[PDB]
Amino acid sequence: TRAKAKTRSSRAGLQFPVGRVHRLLRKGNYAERVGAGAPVYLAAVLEYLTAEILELAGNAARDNKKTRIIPRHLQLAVRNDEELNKLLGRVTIAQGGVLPNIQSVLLPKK
Amino acid sequence: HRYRPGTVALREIRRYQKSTELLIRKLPFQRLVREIAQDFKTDLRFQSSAVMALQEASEAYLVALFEDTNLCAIHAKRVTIMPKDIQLARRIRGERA
Amino acid sequence: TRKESYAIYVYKVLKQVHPDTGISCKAMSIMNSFVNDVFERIAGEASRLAHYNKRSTITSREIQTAVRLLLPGELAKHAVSEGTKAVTKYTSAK
Amino acid sequence: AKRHRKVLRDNIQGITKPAIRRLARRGGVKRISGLIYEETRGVLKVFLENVIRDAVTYTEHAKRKTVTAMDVVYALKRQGRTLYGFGG
Amino acid sequence: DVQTEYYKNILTKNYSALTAGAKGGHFSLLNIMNELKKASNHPYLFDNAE
DNA sequence: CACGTACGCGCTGTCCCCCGCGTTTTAACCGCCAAGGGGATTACTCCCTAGTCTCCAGGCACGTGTCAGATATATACATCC
Repeated sequence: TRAKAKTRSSRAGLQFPVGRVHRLLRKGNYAERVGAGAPVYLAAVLEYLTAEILELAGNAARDNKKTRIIPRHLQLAVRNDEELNKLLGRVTIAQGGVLPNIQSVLLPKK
Repeated sequence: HRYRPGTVALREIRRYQKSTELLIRKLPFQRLVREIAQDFKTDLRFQSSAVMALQEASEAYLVALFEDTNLCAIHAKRVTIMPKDIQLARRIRGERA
Repeated sequence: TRKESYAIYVYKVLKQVHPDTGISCKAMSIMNSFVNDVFERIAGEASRLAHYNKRSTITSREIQTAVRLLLPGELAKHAVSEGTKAVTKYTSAK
Repeated sequence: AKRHRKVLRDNIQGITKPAIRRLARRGGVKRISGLIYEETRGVLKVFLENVIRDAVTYTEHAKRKTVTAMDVVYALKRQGRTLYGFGG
Repeated sequence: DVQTEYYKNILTKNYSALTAGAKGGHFSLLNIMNELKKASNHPYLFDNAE
């Protein structure tokens, strides 16, 4: 009566793999015991962070008339959001560039 | 028709902050990486992605250093960056400390 | 060689938040590195939390405190909410 | 009117002007402008609320109401401001 | 009645109800017996109670 | 490499605000209750839950054929000189 092998990610209503997070926690040399709800909770947290950055990157691609997310859109999405900017302030994104910012002293006269 | 000194620099500032290409040529950077690597040991092979990752690391580090240097120069009531601005920024970051 | 990554899961998350927007390979590698980095940070913080409290197990409380410590501000409290509801559904089910 | 509240709110002014002057004398500062002290109080408040928030999170992981010194040590350690003399 | 409801709020700790209409809401329930003695003396000893 | 001009730097004035000093206040500090709760250990008991093992099945990865939308021509009707 092995009913259809119901996965843990579908039980938790997540898209990120719960069992794979459990395997990486068990083999990652963190503790010799791992609870049942910890991979569910960690997969949900990783899914939420991925969804937030992907939504802002899709918005950044939409404002640049693009239908395909490039690293520049990810860099703009990370740096223009201040909570993500202080989450990944010590993080380099390759082929991302910088925010367009000119100091007001360097602006000309009028 | 000659241009005022400063509007061309502002045009390059607005241009190079938009595009994300590497501003250093590939072959001099590969030669510099190999020359720097060969004193630690001889006979070092390099993957292309390793030199590329070193290149974007150098890009990000030096661009952030020139932002801090420009802030130091603006704080000193100047628009021209100087080596004293560079050594001031590195110290407050802790590199010269 | 079967090389492990988080490709299809990030792709289906992208299709959830933007059903008509694609993604490139370099952006996918950046997203994979981000997920691995955040997983490593939260797991290391939870391992340290278990070590300081003389606990040999890692439960949802250690991961919750790791999210509250590492993720800054309001991002933490929504992430804590999203995870907490999921554990509730999984208990209802397993 | 003898009415006043029990809880005091101006304790950020409890970090007095000569205390900040002594701090700058230890820092090697010769001359101090008059607007320094409010900025120093704000910076101290921001740093203290960051460290205390992390220490309170470390305390309530342990299901405790008392903030021990080891929680403060761990809170300083996570931000890269590790402190010696209290870890043991 | 105010003393009775303050005694009931302290003895059966009711931080949300003890806050109520206070804008700050900074109530300390450490030293429970001291707060019970204050409630037995006068409700105006507590903040935002008059 | 040549030109040219903008800005870094030196000098001078000026005024203003910070420093030094004297005097007065005031709260930090040390030493005291007064009882009560929080928390660190030591020892003990119990039970739930996560590791371990075996077996199996479908999710993921790869490869491939097709398929509907986007792009580029082939030919026919309307029209200017």
